[PDB]
Amino acid sequence: RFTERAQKVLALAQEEALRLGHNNIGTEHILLGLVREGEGIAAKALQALGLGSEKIQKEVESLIGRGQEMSQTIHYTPRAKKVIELSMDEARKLGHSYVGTEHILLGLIREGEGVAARVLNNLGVSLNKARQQVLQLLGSNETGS
Ligand SMILES: N=C(NCCC[C@H](N)C(=O)O)NP(=O)(O)O
Ligand SMILES: N=C(NCCC[C@H](N)C(=O)O)NP(=O)(O)O
Repeated sequence: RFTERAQKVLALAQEEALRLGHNNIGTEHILLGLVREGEGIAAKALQALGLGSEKIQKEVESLIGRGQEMSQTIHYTPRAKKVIELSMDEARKLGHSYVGTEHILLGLIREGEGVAARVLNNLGVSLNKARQQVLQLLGSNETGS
């Protein structure tokens, strides 16, 4: 149901929430996981849009701050859960049986709210346009399992 690289993104989302001392796995950690996974279609699409790993790291830490103490427990936020649910819908609508990193990215953009939306807004990203651009990239490339 998830590609191998989508599984890596979900691991890195949790990794980053712990590393930063946060008790939630939110949309901002999903975004960090997408860019830091560094190999999947989402990382390549984010990079094509001028959204690099170090920039996103700086924005999250600036907007939220660090917990100065690695967190003890971590649970997904309601919005992050909705992003993952939307990623399954996005994969379906594109004719994919497996949810890839790009479908998590499209779900995040489609949700269009939460901390990740503020990070993207700080980098001058219009979510509608980014959605259009991601879909243009997927329509230009073979991305099947
Ligand atoms: N860090 C967050 N959310 C904080 C938790 C929401 C909080 N319980 C509340 O009062 O809303 N990121 P996201 O974009 O919501 O996933
Ligand atoms: N569309 C993809 N990957 C192509 C298929 C990956 C393969 N189904 C697999 O099971 O890993 N996106 P991602 O960036 O690799 O998630």
